[PDB]
Amino acid sequence: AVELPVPIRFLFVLLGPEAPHIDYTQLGRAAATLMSERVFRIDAYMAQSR
Amino acid sequence: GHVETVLALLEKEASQACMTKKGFTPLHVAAKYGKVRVAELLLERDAHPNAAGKNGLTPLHVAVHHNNLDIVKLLLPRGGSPHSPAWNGYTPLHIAAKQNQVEVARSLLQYGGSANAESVQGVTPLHLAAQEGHAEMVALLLSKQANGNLGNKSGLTPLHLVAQEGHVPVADVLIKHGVMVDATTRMGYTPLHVASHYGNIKLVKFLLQHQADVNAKTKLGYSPLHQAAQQGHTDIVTLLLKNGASPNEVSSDGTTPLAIAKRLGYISVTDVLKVVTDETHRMSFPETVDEIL
Amino acid sequence: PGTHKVYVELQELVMDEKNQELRWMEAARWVQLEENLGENGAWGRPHLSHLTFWSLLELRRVFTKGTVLLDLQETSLAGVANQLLDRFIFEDQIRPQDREELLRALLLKHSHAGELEALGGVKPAVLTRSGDPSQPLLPQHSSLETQLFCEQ
Repeated sequence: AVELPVPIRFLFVLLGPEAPHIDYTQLGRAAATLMSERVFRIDAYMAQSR
Repeated sequence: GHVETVLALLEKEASQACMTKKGFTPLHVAAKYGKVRVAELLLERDAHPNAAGKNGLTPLHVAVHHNNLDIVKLLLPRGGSPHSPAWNGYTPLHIAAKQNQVEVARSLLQYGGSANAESVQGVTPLHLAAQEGHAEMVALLLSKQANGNLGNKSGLTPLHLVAQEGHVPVADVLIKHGVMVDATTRMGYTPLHVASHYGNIKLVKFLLQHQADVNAKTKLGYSPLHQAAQQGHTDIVTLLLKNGASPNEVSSDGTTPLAIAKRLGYISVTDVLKVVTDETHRMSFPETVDEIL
Repeated sequence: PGTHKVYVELQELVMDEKNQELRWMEAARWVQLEENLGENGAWGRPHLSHLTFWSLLELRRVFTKGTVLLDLQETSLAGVANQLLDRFIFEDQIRPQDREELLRALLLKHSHAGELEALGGVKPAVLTRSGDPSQPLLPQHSSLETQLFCEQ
């Protein structure tokens, strides 16, 4: 899925129907920005539950 | 492994007490190369199972070191002692615990091997098993009266050696046994100090989940957060701050976890510790084990 | 043979205060006269061996049903322990489930007075079905010979 020679660790899958106030491009941007945050990155690496 | 040649030589007054330059009897050579028929024939006719040279290595030492279970299972009933120390004080159970030879260790323990036998620097087989990350070996030793709270000459516990290398499953076994999480060395280093020093964030999380002192100080006043900042581990710095680390406590040397970051020029550690630290040449190193056989 | 004099050593299965680990520590020695080992690790003055009535009674009781391995062709304690534990079983003195623990205990480290200072001391112990040391349940009696010959 990634053309880069960087290995994949995390997968984010956000699928759904068309609903008001739901922009899936913006939802993916929010998920990616959260993944890029330092504290959430470390916490996701050390997470053992949801 | 020429049994007939060995028998013919022995009938003509071949001396098994002859030793090589390394210090090996013919029983040593059989134990090194796994020749169980030769070792059986030598031990049958006047062979000392606990013969050693200048290094103090016995045939049991070289059988365990080369992982010859059949030689180990043959030397033990005939006199191969589990309590034979090498030059560095290592027993045959020291070598098995380091090399993850569980079946050899069970035979060594069954014939009276001691899991708390100490090297010249206070290192036990539990120290070597925990440092090498052998969870099954540690559990075996801990069921044979191994002391998980015992420290070496520098006070390092098996949990300290787990912290240096970073094996979560071994620390799980040790903590379930009853090992003190906040054990201190001679200079006051806790396993949280060592895990933060060596960049093992998974064990830092494990230790903090088991009530480790995030603001513990050594005799020189160094926090687990000064070790992470001194060694440049930005993610340990983040995880320690989020678990209650203080960015303003100072050490006896007069440094704060940030001044140290600025001193060795760690931009990432300085950037994170700069946000949490308010406005206002000695390096701390945990003790280590230099033992090797 | 013999008939002149011998050296007899008595060792008791105990646990140390350092690691709480079972081991063998010598308690007394005999060269025609008994010397007992103190808590500090120094032997007491030699004395003529006096015995208790219960000790001789129970020694006779266990000797009448004892396992005598005579002219045994072994040269190491491991082989001697193996042979005796096998005869204990052949004569219904110890069940076969006890062999592993008894061989582990009999072949433990046989420490002496020189190693007593390195350990934290010696206290009485009892072997358990596993092989973990256990603090005796009956009221432990302090040694008479230690009291009257080693407190110096």
